[PDB]
Amino acid sequence: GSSSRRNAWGNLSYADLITRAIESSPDKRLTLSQIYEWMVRCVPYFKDKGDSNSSAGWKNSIRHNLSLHSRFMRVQNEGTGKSSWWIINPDGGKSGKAPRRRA
Repeated sequence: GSSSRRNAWGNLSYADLITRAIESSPDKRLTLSQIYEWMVRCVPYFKDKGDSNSSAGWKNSIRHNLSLHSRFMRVQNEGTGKSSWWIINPDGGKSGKAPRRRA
């Protein structure tokens, strides 16, 4: 039957795993590369996928999960680089591309 309770370590979904890494980060915004490593640090799933091609594999799927609802939001660099950071949307938090000060 359906799993009402799940192991919050191994039975995590892809979105959860991204979150796991992102929450274990400094500013909650990380590139997919740094999410990947931050994940491998604590994740059970991407340990295996860390060694295998499933890294540059399930990472492709992970981005689809970053398109779920509005559960995640994507942040760009303020200028110190031209790369994107990725976060789970808590409210806005990092204010990435969010016009707070319109004046």
